[PDB]
Amino acid sequence: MKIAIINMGNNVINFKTVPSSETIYLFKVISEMGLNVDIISLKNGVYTKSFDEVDVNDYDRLIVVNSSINFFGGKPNLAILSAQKFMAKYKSKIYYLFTDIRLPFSQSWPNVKNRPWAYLYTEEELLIKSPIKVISQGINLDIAKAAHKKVDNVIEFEYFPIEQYKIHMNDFQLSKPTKKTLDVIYGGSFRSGQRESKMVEFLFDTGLNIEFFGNAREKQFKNPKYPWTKAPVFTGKIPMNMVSEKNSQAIAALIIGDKNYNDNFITLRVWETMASDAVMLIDEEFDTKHRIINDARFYVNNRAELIDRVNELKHSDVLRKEMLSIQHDILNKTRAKKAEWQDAFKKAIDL
Ligand SMILES: O=c1ccn([C@@H]2O[C@H](COP(=O)(O)OP(=O)(O)O)[C@@H](O)[C@H]2O)c(=O)[nH]1
Ligand SMILES: [Mn+2]
Repeated sequence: MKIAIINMGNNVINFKTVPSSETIYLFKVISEMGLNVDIISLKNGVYTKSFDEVDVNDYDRLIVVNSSINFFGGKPNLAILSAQKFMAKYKSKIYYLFTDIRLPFSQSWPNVKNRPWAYLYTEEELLIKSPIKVISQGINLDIAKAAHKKVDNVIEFEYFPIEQYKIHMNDFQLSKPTKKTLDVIYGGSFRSGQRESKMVEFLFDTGLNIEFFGNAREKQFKNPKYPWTKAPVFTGKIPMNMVSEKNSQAIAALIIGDKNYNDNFITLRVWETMASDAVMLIDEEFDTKHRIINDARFYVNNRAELIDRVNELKHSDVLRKEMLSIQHDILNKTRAKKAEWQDAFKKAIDL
């Protein structure tokens, strides 16, 4: 049994970029559950083999991490092209890890054919015909199915909480008590404005000391429908393996998601936040049935409620520590099901 994992549209090297980091974490968690796996990327490296040094058919399973296949600017993105060429040569079923609703599987050919550099690729080299099984992080599968309507080879849809890998890593540990320097914190990208309303609601004009880390920038928030006066402090990106430490600098950390994540996706940030020294505060709309934690104190409906909840936490260190103790206990209950999680993953990739 030999497994190959690749990122469909981003180079994989180290932990400097999110797509590279997530691919390496997945490689590591799969290796830790008893499996011979290789990451195949553009070049040979600490964690990877090169597309041109291996034969895709030497592998029995091909796992693909979702990614955008948009060609920005006027140049051939080799990370996208080489990955799809690799996929096109594979004979067996391809397992597509769907962790972001904006990144469903799709063919790059339709786009490539109309580029000025189209002469560099043939339809045969890029058109992927192998059957595809979408492994969705969404438990309802409704979004995954709708997102993959324009694809015919996708013959299967199965749910699996992929991003729980954060807590199942062999080197994982809960964050320790940290000196507080912020009231509220949130880390992430602008996500092409797909979450602007929620970001403005909970992180702007709060009167609190809030930090927004990640690729997002203040100048990106300009939608007239979601006005604001005072923005949080944007500090820039940091490595994915430093996120829990960053979250721990605040009294509370926010959990929000795209509309379609609601009552469906339990994202990586849920675990990165729950494991941190910051109290996890969740937008009620994101998890209306309170599947993450059965304690309403961890949920807020709007800006006003967030402010009040944070004020309560700043006023009582006892309450803050009580809530942290509860969320850490809940996280431990899921960690206790590691073996079941691993077996479920193996079942998902037909092992
Ligand atoms: O500076 C940063 C900010 C965020 N992240 C990662 O980016 C994820 C958030 O991704 P996104 O902004 O797409 O939000 P999601 O839709 O996953 O909530 C976090 O969970 C972190 O793992 C990171 O590595 N560095
Ligand atoms: Mn995500």
